[PDB]
Amino acid sequence: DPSDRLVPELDTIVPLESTKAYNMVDIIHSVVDEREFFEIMPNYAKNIIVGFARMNGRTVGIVGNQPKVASGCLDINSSVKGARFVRFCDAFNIPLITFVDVPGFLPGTAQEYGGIIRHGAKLLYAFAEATVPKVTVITRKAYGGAYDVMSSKHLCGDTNYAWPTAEIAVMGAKGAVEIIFKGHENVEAAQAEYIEKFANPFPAAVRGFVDDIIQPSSTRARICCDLDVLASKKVQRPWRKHANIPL
Amino acid sequence: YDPNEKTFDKILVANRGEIACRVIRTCKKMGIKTVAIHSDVDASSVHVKMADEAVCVGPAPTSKSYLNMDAIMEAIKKTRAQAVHPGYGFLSENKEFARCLAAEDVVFIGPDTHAIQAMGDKIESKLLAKKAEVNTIPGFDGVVKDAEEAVRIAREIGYPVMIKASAGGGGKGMRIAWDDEETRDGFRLSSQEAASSFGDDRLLIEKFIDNPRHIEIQVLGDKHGNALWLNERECSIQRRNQKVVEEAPSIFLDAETRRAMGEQAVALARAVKYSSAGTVEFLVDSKKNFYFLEMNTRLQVEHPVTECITGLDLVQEMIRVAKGYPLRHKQADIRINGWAVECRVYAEDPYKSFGLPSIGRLSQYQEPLHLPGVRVDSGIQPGSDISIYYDPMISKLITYGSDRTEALKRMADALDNYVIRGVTHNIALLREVIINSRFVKGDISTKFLSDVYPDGFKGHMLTKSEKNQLLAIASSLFVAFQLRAQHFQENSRMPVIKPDIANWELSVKLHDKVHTVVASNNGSVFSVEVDGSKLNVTSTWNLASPLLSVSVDGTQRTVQCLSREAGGNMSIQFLGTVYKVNILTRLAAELNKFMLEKVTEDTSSVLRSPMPGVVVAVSVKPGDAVAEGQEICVIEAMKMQNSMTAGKTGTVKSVHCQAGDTVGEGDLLVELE
Amino acid sequence: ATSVNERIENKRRTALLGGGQRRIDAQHKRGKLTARERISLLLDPGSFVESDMFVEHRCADFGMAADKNKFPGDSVVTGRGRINGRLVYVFSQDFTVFGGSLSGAHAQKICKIMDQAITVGAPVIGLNDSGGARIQEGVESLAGYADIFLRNVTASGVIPQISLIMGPCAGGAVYSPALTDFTFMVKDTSYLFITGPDVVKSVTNEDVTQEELGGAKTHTTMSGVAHRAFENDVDALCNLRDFFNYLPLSSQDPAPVRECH
Ligand SMILES: CCC(=O)SCCNC(=O)CCNC(=O)[C@H](O)C(C)(C)COP(=O)(O)OP(=O)(O)OC[C@H]1O[C@@H](n2cnc3c(N)ncnc32)[C@H](O)[C@@H]1OP(=O)(O)O
Ligand SMILES: Nc1ncnc2c1ncn2[C@@H]1O[C@H](COP(=O)(O)OP(=O)(O)OP(=O)(O)O)[C@@H](O)[C@H]1O
Ligand SMILES: *C(=O)CCCC[C@@H]1SC[C@@H]2NC(=O)N[C@@H]21
Ligand SMILES: [Mg+2]
Repeated sequence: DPSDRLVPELDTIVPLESTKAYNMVDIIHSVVDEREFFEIMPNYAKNIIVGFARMNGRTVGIVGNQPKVASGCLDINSSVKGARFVRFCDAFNIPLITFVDVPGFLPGTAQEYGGIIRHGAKLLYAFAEATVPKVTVITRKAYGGAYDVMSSKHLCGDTNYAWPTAEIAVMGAKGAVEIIFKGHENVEAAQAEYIEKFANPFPAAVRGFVDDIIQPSSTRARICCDLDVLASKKVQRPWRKHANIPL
Repeated sequence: YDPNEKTFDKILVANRGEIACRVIRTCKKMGIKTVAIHSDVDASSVHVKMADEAVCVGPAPTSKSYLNMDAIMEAIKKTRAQAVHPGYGFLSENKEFARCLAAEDVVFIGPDTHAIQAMGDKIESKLLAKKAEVNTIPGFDGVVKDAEEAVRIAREIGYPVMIKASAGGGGKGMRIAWDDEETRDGFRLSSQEAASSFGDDRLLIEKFIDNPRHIEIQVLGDKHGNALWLNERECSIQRRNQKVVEEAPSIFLDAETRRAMGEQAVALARAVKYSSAGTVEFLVDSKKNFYFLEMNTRLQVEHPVTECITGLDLVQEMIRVAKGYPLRHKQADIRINGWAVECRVYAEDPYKSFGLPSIGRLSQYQEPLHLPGVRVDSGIQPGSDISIYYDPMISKLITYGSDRTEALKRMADALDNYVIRGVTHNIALLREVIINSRFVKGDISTKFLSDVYPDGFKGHMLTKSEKNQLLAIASSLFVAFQLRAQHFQENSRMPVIKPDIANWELSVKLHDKVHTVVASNNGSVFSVEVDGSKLNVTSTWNLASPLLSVSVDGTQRTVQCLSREAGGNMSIQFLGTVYKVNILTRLAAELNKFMLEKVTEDTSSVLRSPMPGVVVAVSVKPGDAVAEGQEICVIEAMKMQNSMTAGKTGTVKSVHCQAGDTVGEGDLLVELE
Repeated sequence: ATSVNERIENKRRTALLGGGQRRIDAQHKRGKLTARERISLLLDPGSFVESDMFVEHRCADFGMAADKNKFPGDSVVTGRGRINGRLVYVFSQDFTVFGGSLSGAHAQKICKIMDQAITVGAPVIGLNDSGGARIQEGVESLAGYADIFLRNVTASGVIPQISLIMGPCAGGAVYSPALTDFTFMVKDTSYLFITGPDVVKSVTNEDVTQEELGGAKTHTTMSGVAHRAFENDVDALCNLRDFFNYLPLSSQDPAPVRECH
């Protein structure tokens, strides 16, 4: 399986409308070698996908959001499921690849009463603690603290990419517009301007928060090249017996 | 292809799919700016990107996207294109579209309105054909009004009776009555759905031809009163009265009968005063007697197969004729060159009624362009999806050769090297058709699939030698995968020592039989003993390529490995048909005998909604005979609508949840058993 | 004659008063102190040394380039001090300035003191009162949160980190307290929730008040997020000093030993 194999089938996989969903497993299968993917916990916390694949013959751990289930929202179960897999992959020198399409964290009274804060902190911890190479591709959505907990550039990530359909924002257009303009009574034009300016991957690009806005066809090739270079990555951290996981 | 002659500056293509791509390609090769139309869904189709300019026309459904006439008028208004080409279907056979475009300034590539109206209804068509001194199918002039009149007419027109519906298409309102009671009740029922189907409420009772061969004649005309016949074509292998495999020359027809049919077609075209490309369809019995039946006032779908034997670009001729120039070729310039055969690749399952339309998205798609004598017409690319709003057409595969056998061999090779992953196609049925003994001999008819597969398409029945070759290839592939699994990189801390196993003893379960296989490797060559029969399989063993070429005992074969599992299951496409095999090691096969075969409850009835939100709509209703794998009750979310599907197969028990249901992390939903 | 001397005094007087006297009074009517009062109560008398006092936020969108939208210090007070003679680094979030919402400069100051603390080997105490990320600021609010999270994770197991929620903390402001070693809340005035009750009603269609969604009682009796709750701010800070007296000053140090009777 050549490392520079193109995947044109991904050029239109993300629907134009933000209301329709897609299967991230199709993206994973297209990107990886021989379309072979060993999924971990395939029937539990299905709004996140974790598994083992191979890129250019090298074992890679893959974590991604599943827009089919819960629209990709993070919750307690998905947070723990992703966190333990990421920690294992870090502990045994396995590169991580992340596919990001996340609207935020699942709301509700049950999530708060169950301690969603602790488990979201678990996933954020696991991603920030990793010293193995990390590659991230944002497909459609990255809103709020969720965007930060999905291996952003700012958690000492290595390479971050955005598809042309990606969008990075503090929060949704409606809430941002209603909170910026409390008493403007011109929500139409304000929302139009906000979605024209900040509903696209350019605000994160101009600040350098993503390396490039890549075409979806080149994804696999790009990733392979990165995994060739970051194979010798070494970082140094302060000494400690161990750390305090938010468990 | 001389660009010196003045030609239309811009043509709007009012179509979609493979024909739009074809006309855009032939316009680009002729140095003409092209403008394409599309719906919202087909915003990234091949023809849109290949065309110079694109115009969105409407929503997804065809009734508001490509059948929306005023949208086409406004599109041509802004685009100010000189001409419009309708391809086939859609608006190619609508008088009022042609009239309204020709009113202001727009020239139409095709026939005139009066010609379409004349050959638009079967009554006038048959009347003028009789006036055109050509052979016509026996029958009663006019349309019968009462069943008593129909059964009275059936007495003197032959005991076999057939009923057809006036106008329309797609083989609707058509069937056969054999008895007087059959005649009367069939006429009553046909009158019953006459209004529902087309609304003409006009029916035809006449004689049914037994063992018919459908033979097409390609006629070309201009505005200077010149008509030519471009040989013939044979379109007989049909299911649901729709052609799938068709051949440029017909072995049945000799020179004299072909000349007679061509002259009759030219005379009919002159009588109707045709001034473009068209096709005239005849039915031929076993006695070389041809009866006229309808002619198409548009480009034919199977036109490319007759271009290879003649070397003429039909769309180029249509464009030049619409410009006004006369034909540059005489009847002596029309000749048969070689042979040509072409098949239609659909997105349908050939194991159900010889094809049932299916939907999906193409994950992988590769066409066999590199093979000799192969041409592909398709508007499909990797990532395209087969919707429910359009024809399930995927591709048209054309092959040409010096004679029939070479064309058939090239077509079989092309079908073996053609990669489609994401949907289900009918390539198995096509490759069975092209290698059938009757088809090779040529004793075919419109009832080919009805009697060749009386019980329906069952797949490919493979002989003992083919079964041995398939088992050998599967075993060699299994061993090659196992051997590739052992090739790590050097560790220098814990060295890896490869196992010294020399012979692999395998148990291979195929269909309902278990075979014992002994496989040995000698580098790039595998010696495989299947039940005491020795075979030698050699290949490059590239396990990542979708197509694998192997050689079994000198016989070259091309197979695909669609699926593979650690448990031994593997699906391999061999000779165009997908076989499922289970390969285990001998020890694992022995141990498998202790595994209790488990029953499946198969009562998934508690599938929940993902989000604790509310419902937005209900897709289905209790008891709608929907099984599994389709929308039941879609959900709304903070952003994304949840395409909630069904559970187990069967008939939906009940749907209770209504739009706007406040749910606490999940929702009881569709129930099956 | 130069006016560069009265500019410093004017900016100092603006910095101490924060978001204005009216907002100080509004904070007081809710039963809450200010950030500087909290710092004064927490630390030893006359030991607080402030850093980044004059820092101003560098956002220039949605009309925040105006003078009226500029507050020196920018909604956080950071520095170092002594508790019973032992060094500590501290930040307190000012709810008066833009609702304590985090911006580029807010995160910059917090990251600065955290870096100093990990360099010398002293703990960090954070008094949290923040409305989330500054919406008008943009994506660099997310960047500041991510920087703070990265420094929280890096320092874990190196220096102790204490969090005390003093007011309503929402949005992404709930993950830094979760990543620290210990977390305390104040009853009836402190909250912790990712999503507010209004959005929950929009989504879950469940009528829940802020107190019963993210209150101190919820997080100390049925959630497992907070470790203890205190009656008011004064009691909370006295208990915080008492608790801080227990911990080793760094992971390189042994467990503290005090005189015993
Ligand atoms: C990273 C993830 C995110 O972006 S979360 C963003 C949403 N955060 C929220 O707190 C929701 C909106 N805020 C509120 O509902 C309440 O003000 C909160 C902060 C929860 C506490 O309630 P309460 O004690 O009544 O405060 P308040 O209504 O008096 O408001 C005072 C001023 O504070 C401001 N504020 C608060 N948060 C932000 C913020 N993230 N961005 C910008 N401004 C914020 C408010 O604008 C408000 O302004 P004003 O002085 O009332 O005119
Ligand atoms: N009179 C007939 N006797 C026997 N078979 C017939 C007869 N008329 C039609 N058929 C069968 O039906 C096929 C086409 O039927 P028909 O002309 O009704 O279909 P259609 O949908 O109008 O087709 P077209 O694409 O030519 O407009 C023929 O190729 C033949 O197989
Ligand atoms: C779609 O989800 C619009 C974005 C709203 C984000 C919601 S609200 C605040 C919570 N914080 C977060 O990261 N997701 C939640
Ligand atoms: Mg017909």
